[PDB]
Amino acid sequence: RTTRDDLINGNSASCADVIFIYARGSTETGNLGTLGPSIASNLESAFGKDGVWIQGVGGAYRATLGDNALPRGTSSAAIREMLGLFQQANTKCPDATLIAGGYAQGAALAAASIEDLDSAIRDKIAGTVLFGYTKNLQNRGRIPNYPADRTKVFCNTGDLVCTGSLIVAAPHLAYGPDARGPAPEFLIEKVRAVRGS
Repeated sequence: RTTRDDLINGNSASCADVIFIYARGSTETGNLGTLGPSIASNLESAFGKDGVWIQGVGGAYRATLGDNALPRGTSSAAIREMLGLFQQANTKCPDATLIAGGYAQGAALAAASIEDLDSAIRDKIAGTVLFGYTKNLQNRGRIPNYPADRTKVFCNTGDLVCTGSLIVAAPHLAYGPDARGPAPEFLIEKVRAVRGS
């Protein structure tokens, strides 16, 4: 439901083929928040419960509203936490295909983490979905150092965080349909394009 620590809890001797690392939005609960459980259930339907590990970014990522105003749209401590989870996935399960996602501050966190990641681990992330991407205008709809064909951004018309503001208006809270359908569809397509483990 809102807390999933499948990578931290998982046995290295029985690695999943696909590991999904997700960062929630500001003030959201657990480590998956409101959109992460919907994506997780559809990934489990596609790959099976034993085939995919879902891992939320918890620990030092507090998802504090005020940190949206920091230079990279989140805190340095939060970036260190998500970088550490990508490094743990790479170490624990070197043949797993990775996929990533984030909502709002969590989408800025996923973009900052992927930009800073060692290239050999970044290149294993077959697809990344970003909802309400707070650095959408600034980064021109891209994640630095990461290919456009592996990125999908969901930015609603009238969600002001997609157009360079930090104001929260009603379209920012309307990504439920996307998390239920097109975002898992994109992630499953990008994993099957390369394959699994």
